[PDB]
Amino acid sequence: PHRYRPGTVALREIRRYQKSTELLIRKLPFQRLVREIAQDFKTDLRFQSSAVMALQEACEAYLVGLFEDTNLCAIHAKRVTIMPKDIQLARRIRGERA
Amino acid sequence: PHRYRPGTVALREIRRYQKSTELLIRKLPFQRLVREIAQDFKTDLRFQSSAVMALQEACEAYLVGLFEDTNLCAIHAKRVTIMPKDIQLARRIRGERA
Amino acid sequence: KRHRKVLRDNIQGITKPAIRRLARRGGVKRISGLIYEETRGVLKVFLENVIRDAVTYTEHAKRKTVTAMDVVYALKRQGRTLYGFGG
Amino acid sequence: DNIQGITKPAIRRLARRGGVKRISGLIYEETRGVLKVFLENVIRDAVTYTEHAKRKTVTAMDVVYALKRQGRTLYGFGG
Amino acid sequence: KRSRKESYSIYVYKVLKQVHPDTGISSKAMGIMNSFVNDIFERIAGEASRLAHYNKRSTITSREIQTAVRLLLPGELAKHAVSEGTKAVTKYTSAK
Amino acid sequence: KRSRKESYSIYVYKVLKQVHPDTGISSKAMGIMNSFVNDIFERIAGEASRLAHYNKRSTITSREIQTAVRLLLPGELAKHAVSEGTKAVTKYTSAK
DNA sequence: CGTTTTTTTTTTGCATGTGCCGGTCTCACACGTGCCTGGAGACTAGTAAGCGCTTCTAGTGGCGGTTAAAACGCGGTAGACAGCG
DNA sequence: CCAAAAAAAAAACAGCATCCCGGTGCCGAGGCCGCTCAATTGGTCGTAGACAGCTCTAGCACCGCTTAAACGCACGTACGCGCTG
Repeated sequence: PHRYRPGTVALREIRRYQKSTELLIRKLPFQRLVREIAQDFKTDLRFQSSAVMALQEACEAYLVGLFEDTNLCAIHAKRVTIMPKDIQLARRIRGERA
Repeated sequence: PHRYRPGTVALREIRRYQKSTELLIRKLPFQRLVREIAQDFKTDLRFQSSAVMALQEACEAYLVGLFEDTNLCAIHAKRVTIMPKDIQLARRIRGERA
Repeated sequence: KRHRKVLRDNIQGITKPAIRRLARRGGVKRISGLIYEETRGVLKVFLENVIRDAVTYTEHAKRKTVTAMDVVYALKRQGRTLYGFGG
Repeated sequence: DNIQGITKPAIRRLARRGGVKRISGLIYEETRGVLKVFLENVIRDAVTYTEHAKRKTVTAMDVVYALKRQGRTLYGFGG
Repeated sequence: KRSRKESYSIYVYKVLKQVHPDTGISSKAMGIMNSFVNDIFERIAGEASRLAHYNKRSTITSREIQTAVRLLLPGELAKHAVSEGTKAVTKYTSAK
Repeated sequence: KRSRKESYSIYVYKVLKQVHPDTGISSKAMGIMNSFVNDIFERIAGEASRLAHYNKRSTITSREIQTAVRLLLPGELAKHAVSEGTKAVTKYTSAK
């Protein structure tokens, strides 16, 4: 059978998704996750469909930006594999992390 | 014939200098480097010695802060010697440079 | 009053292949395991911090419905300003 | 020409408060180009406040607004 | 003669004469405490403003201050503040 | 009927036909270009407000709108933004 | 098996920093005056928003089906990581 | 020279997926219309800020002396760095 080398399909996926702009979280789980969290402050809140799309645009971008910052810290420890220690770092410099 | 081991004095200078609050750049060589650059935007300018002081405070404090992150980026690389690529990285993530 | 729905734990709804696609866009070639629940940690703190602020906006406006526009006054307040939902 | 005045032993002392033990000699160079870039940004804007007041003496209060502009708020001089 | 520069120094001396009343304060610190007051002043009045301005209002009340103090101050700092503000207002109106 | 939502998108269509005639736009994109102007307005107007406030002045003139537009925009957008801003002022003061 | 080892604990001597006793000096906190302008007060005036009523947007929830995405396991490539010079 | 051999490489064939095509469909762009309200015109009135004048604060210049700091060099240690399993 046919078999690409580890990394090969990882490259094509990068190129494939960097190219596009469409959301890569499933909008339902997200909504439930947004609702679930929304409750903690006050229960029984209604959300415009733009409001849950507003958050899902904000979050997906922030994280794609975090994975850029994170991928450098990893290459900067001479590695290719991103890790916890990289997202912790990125956030620390960023000052999101005390 | 007494000598200290490459590092055990740096650590004494660290210990010491954090503990204190005095301006670690000499006041004239700075006050000139304030004037020198300032003449590039407009010539014939004066400065309230307080507003010189203001710039030293903010510039020393800035670099103090940057060295901390650059220190963190160099530890992250299995190092204790900081390098230029550890400044370059901590600014890139800080969003100061591209 | 009250009606159908009380909370749940949708945290695990962030499929591994979802976080993987974010990182693939974020230029990442290889991803540790410890990654996917690390991200679930941060993403959760993000929304808590946005939605706290957005909920604070709705409560000022004495609505019970959170708008698109409540999210935006918060997201901006949290220095992450968004273009494409008004304001 | 006056750039250096920020001495190699001066940078050393900053980094030691920055929690640094061992420093590449390549860094003393790097630090100057950074510090220059910071004062440019801050000065430029700080004069822009002076030239809009129409003074020729730059004031503590001109730097304070320009740092506060750059995200860098400075408690201690006016405010 | 001079300018006529308004600080907060007399008010910070009394809040010092109310918490650690033995310990005095250097003038460099007093300009810092001064700069501190004016910053959160500017932040709250700034957020309070934009709340009113997003809700089509021509007045900032107790209620827009509060909602700034909520967003701005984190966890337990906000709480004690909201209460000291609420108490301050209730204790004011009820006094005379 | 529905009550009014004032937007900058009629001017953005014209300015689009100015710069690229036969190029169109999407609703979303037009929503973005909307946000863009608001942000900027709020930025520029905001810095200018400070400039009045800082120099003990009541009225914002185009000199404050200039001193602002320098501080905020980068070098080569600032130059050009300062250009178009002086041009529109000299053509209005003459044309009037 | 009891020989070379490193080399891991042990005094060993050593140097700074931290005082805690002294002691002297200076200028900046601290507080006092005198006057001036910024907050107090009482009255007026106008409309912001609080309140009650209505409109009807749009936000919810449930179905049922299609099939795209989630999941899980196996296998081996390759990258992390330690060791060492 | 003529072996390795192993390593390192080149390309040859074979296979998989993405790119760009016309053929198809619909809905959102784009425009036109008719109407409401917000921008304009005109006039009035009150003061913001410009201007001239003067006061005098504080910023600039220089100077000579007393070290505190910068510089400089030297020696070797510990750490950066590659290579490998």
